[PDB]
Amino acid sequence: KSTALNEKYYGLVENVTIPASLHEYNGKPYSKVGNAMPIHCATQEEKELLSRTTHHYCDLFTDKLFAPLEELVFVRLDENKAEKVFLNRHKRLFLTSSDGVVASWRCAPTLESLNKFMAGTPLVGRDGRVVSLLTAKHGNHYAVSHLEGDGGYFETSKPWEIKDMEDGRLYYGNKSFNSRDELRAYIQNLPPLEVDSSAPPQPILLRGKNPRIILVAENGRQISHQYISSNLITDVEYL
Amino acid sequence: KSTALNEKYYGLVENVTIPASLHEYNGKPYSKVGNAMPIHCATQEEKELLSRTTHHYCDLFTDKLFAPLEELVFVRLDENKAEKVFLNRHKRLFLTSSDGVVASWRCAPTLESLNKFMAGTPLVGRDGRVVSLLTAKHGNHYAVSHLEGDGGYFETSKPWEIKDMEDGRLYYGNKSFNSRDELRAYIQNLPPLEVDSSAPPQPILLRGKNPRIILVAENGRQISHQYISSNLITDVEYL
Repeated sequence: KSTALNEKYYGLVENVTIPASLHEYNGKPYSKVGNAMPIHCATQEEKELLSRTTHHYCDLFTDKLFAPLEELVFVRLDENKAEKVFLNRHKRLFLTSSDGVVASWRCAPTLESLNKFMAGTPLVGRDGRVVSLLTAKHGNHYAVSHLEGDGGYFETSKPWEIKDMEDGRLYYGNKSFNSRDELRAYIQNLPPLEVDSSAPPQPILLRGKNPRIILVAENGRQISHQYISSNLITDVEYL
Repeated sequence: KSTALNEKYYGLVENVTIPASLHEYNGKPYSKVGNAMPIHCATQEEKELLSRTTHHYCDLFTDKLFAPLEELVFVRLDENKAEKVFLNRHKRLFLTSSDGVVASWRCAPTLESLNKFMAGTPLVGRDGRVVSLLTAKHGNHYAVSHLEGDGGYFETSKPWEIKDMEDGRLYYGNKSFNSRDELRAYIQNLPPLEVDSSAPPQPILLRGKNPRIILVAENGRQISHQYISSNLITDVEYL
């Protein structure tokens, strides 16, 4: 029934009827809308089928595009009520996902709520069409995964590795180093970059003051290295 | 002598002495500071050596880190004069470069000047240490290539391909399509992703209202696909 786990609803509550069904994975509840659901709530066998028809959204499976994301959304509380909230495009949460085909990332806008929503809780726009489902949060800030904003994906079956950086340290591939000399010595002695179906690329998120996304080959050679914003919230809880 | 090509200097001109040497490539002038220079001003034989010791800056070779970038810089006009300007972190130019080792990009902050500076013109901070050299410009806005702002690089010997998008088209790898069905059919029938030293990855910048960076394999399979901001100025002139 309820997608909000708290009994007393907070915020601006309006009478909006938004369908959802309730499910469970790994001891945590989640909701679906038809076949649409968060990727992190899917078993591997589910991902292997849902990945073949979905549109590419970070941490969401859906066979049809979601409706457009505007200035506000309604977040489902229960069968008959929803919370009306503004979208915040200034405060962004960094989402990651993998479905066995693509490893996606997104600098997602957020909404702030004192309610405790489960994964997969649907959000609708003014006309009642589903615009997104909830995925991850930090504190009271919930990401809104959609097709706007900075984001991307890597073509690989490997899941993300999520790591933390140290100030002043240097990073290449899977490794970190005290100095450029140590880093360059390592690079020089690696075999040449190679990628194939038995050697899929590994995506890495490095969190910290100067955060990075790295794509590294099975043999240790870098494929890509990117600097992302220190303002992104990368300490996130997948619901 | 002069790194500004106009005879009458505009702006706030101060007595600051900044060393530089004058050079020419393909009939266009450029300046160096010691061994430091813009990548786009180097011959292939020069790149092949300079690439082996340089630090990673988009479109700049330097064996030593540049000094920190703060709120303002002085841009060399001639042997004894420089223009005092503010750094603008709101208006960003998108830079690309390749040195045969890495294909880099950067969302660079800018400075505005009515003077016409050549490529490689040095910029210094309050203490006179070189902070960057000029690379590209759009209008009166010059990029400041440095270690700040979003950016990255791909490990490859290929140079960038720079393309313009068309309304209504979908993009995968090297190709564009009028419908999702045709795009998905194309992907399904490519050989599996493969990369090696005789099949290096190809970086592509797609410019337009919904711009992209795509890294594609020699055989046409994607390695990565990312969405970047339509506010980035991607129409730039390498000086």
